[PDB]
Amino acid sequence: DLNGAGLVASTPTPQNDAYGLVWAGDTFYPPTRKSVYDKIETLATKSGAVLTG
Amino acid sequence: ATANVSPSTADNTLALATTAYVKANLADYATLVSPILTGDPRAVTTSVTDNDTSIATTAHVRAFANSRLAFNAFRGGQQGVPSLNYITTVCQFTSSAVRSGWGDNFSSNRWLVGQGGTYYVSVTCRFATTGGTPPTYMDVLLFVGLSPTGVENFVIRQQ
Amino acid sequence: ATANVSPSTADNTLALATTAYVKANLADYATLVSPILTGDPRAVTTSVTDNDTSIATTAHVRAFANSRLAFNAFRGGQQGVPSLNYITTVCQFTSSAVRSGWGDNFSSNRWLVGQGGTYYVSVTCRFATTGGTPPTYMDVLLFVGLSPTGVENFVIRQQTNYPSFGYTLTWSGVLFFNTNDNVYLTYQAQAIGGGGYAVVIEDARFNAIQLS
Amino acid sequence: ATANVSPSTADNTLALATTAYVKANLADYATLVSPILTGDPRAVTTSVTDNDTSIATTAHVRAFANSRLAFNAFRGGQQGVPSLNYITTVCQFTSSAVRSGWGDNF
Amino acid sequence: TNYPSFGYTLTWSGVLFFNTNDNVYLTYQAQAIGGGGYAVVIEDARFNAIQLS
Amino acid sequence: MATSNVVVSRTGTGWTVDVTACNLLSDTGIKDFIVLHNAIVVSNVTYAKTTATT
Repeated sequence: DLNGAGLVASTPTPQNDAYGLVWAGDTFYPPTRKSVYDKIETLATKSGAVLTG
Repeated sequence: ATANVSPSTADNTLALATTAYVKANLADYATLVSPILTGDPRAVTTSVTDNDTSIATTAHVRAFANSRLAFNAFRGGQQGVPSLNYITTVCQFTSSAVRSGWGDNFSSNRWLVGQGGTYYVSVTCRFATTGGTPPTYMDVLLFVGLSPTGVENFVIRQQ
Repeated sequence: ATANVSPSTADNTLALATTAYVKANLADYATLVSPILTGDPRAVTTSVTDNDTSIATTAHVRAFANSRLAFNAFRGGQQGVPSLNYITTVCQFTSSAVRSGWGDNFSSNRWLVGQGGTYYVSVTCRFATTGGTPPTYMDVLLFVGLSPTGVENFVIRQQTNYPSFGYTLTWSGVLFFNTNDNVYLTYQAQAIGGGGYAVVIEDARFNAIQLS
Repeated sequence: ATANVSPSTADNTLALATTAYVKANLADYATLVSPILTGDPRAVTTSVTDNDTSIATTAHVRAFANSRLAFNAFRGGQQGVPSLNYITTVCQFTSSAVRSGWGDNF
Repeated sequence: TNYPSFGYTLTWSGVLFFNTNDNVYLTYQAQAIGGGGYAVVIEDARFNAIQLS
Repeated sequence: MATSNVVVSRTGTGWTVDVTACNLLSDTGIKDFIVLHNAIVVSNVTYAKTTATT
């Protein structure tokens, strides 16, 4: 706890942003869990999907 | 001061090693402080983005020198302007290349810069007229911008 | 040939060491000649100007490749051309930056070369006409000089029929320079036609990339 | 486990060496796995065209960086255009320089 | 240009791709309209390459 | 028990170290310390331990 258990290497920072055009050509950044959750909550399921609209 | 006859420096047996023997064997090995590496010294080649006190190999140096080209954008072919009268218009591109691992990206019309810094930018494009009666005069302004209507760096105007 | 049972390679006590033990311990250390380093070896980062057989690190390579830009100077705004009729005039600049540690310098109108050699130089200057009746003809000569009136390396001259809207002269190419050389950007202007006008220089950019 | 008094590290005599002496002497030498060189380490400067895991020196880096100029050619004076009518003509040159060691020629 | 008595200078800089052992040539095409008794001349020729890959 | 790295700037050889903040084990035989010279890990065998605090 005082010194440490390892050295975490530098990683590209995830961007919250929003699902859309900017996600089409990004081979360097990982999506944020919040954005992935925001986009996937508007998707129908394979079994027992309650479609609306 | 218990002593023994010094064995040969090549001895690899159970015979008792002497201090002079140990020093003679150590004289063949590189010290931590200012070693003189001869022959063909080799190490692990690091990533092109490595920026620390690790030894850089010749392959790493060549790769880093190669990755100096951030991006290249080449449009062959033709496209007509959507509107005249000094309306800022983005020129799209057809083919391109980007350096790998540095985060630079380039889509059909824009370059996402991987790392901020000093960049040597080169631009070239030809304007002509197709169809009808050619106009008697044409004035042209070229800009590199940070937005669809970016006017941050106006570079060349020709008539 | 006195002998003893070889202690373990981890032994670090008063036990007598054997030649086999010595070889076993030394087997994990690098030679002077042709050592194959494994893992994450580290070395000192020397000066950017260092040019000897010492090992160069990744940071050293990064710094050396970043210090290829000898100098870069930019002037925005308009400066009035003091004289027409192909009279040599030195371009003055408002902002400038130079690489550090090589002795390169940049004054208000001139570049002091810190390291002589091959340089890739690009020059861009915009000439326009303000006020009065614009000239019917505008001609511009550009030189890279070793003196304020120097004409040593002509680069480009251009003509236009509409100096009212202004136009830019751009060029890039390879030049040779020596140590402590004084490099100036010089221009000549000749306008025919119109009246009550003033010729102005703007968007001036002057930069060098060292090649050898 | 025969034992003897540990000799000094600086000793280079016929006295029997101990494991403690061996370890103390080895503490001053670089390991084969992840060493940290200190001071002014030197290595051999390889060929400018070398592209392997060989150690790159400062001189090698300088050579590779200033060898990026493949060639440069300049012609002074006037050359007459042989023909009009969009006939392609090769421009001649009077002076030229190329990098040496890569097979480049002008 | 409309005033060739002074002439005009064509300059350009950009990236190209070449293969090993290729023969690279600098070529030009020139057109003159009007006048008489003149000779077209090319001068101050500079042609160089900086390797990027 | 809570520990703390003891950093002291010294020159030479043949000197003592106060490691009361390190809270080392009372057992003298157990050399449960690591020496860091100029922020690089070095061998700790040269540092003989006499007292748990010195």
